[PDB]
Amino acid sequence: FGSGEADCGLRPLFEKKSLEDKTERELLESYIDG
Amino acid sequence: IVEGSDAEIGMSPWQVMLFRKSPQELLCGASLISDRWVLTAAHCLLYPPWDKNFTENDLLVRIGKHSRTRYERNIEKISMLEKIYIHPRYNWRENLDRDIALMKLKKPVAFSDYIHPVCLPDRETAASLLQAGYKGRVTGWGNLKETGQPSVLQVVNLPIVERPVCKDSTRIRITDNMFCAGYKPDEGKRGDACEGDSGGPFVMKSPFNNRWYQMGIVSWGEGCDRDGKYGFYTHVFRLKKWIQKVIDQFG
Amino acid sequence: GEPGAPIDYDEYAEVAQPKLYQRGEGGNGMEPIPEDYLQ
Ligand SMILES: *[C@@H]1O[C@H](CO)[C@@H](O)[C@H](O)[C@H]1NC(C)=O
Ligand code: NA
Repeated sequence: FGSGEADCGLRPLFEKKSLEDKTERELLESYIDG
Repeated sequence: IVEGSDAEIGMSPWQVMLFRKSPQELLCGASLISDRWVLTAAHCLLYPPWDKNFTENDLLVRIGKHSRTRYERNIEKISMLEKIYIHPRYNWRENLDRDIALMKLKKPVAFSDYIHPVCLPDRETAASLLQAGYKGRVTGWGNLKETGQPSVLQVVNLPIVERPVCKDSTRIRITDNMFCAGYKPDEGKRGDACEGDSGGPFVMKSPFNNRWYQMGIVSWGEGCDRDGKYGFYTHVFRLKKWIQKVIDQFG
Repeated sequence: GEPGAPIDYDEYAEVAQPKLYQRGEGGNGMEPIPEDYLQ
């Protein structure tokens, strides 16, 4: 048990379906030390 | 959650509601990290200033929930506690240092589209994500404002704040086991956690492997959504060594 | 862009107030769950 279970962090209704939620783009687009 | 929105179905499959058996009450948020290990804040089970001291038989965990109030049969599942593990160096007296606890379930929970664990960050993932300006996601059923309660789970995206700004924002001693998040007044946008959200997860999506990692636990604040004040979150990664000692010893 | 949290492990008058209800709000509107769970 390092980072957790083998399937952790991958949501059935989103990542496992290649669908994004409505605000997760905002999270990724903040990854810029500007 | 102040200035949040309604969660989408399955948007937060690791969200747990720590639930009091009698009287039937919402106790806290929590997070699913494995088939029988739930992460929460230590003050949800032990807070002497308010004479709070729950044992395993007092509490249940409701996983897969959306509604705050409705019993969501066939979608949510309810598990019982086998043991509670509060951090040995949890300090409630001054600044909720090491505000973290583990709860082992009596029987492993069955995963579904609404029940799924979150990852804990490795040294590489934590280092690249825990940077001021980077936004994480907070979820809970707590108050919608400081000055009432949502019908469904609430979500808000908040940025990590520079440690000097957190330190200057409050007279309370900050330690390295906590970080703070929220918008500055100059940034215009608003949002915060509030009473009822504590013990819930602060999570970040990794741009390396597309996984969600829990970086924080809703711990404390001075009011909710105040200009120049920020919510404080237990620093999960600093405590990850302890988290593992418990899951390897008593797993 | 600064690290809002140190990347190391915790090898081991004013009080912080946890974001925890204090006036029984956690019971408002709660629909009773099946009695089988309440034991
Ligand atoms: C909490 O309650 C238990 C009883 O199960 C007791 O043994 C423990 O010392 C208490 N801790 C406190 C009051 O800090
Ligand atoms: Na604020």
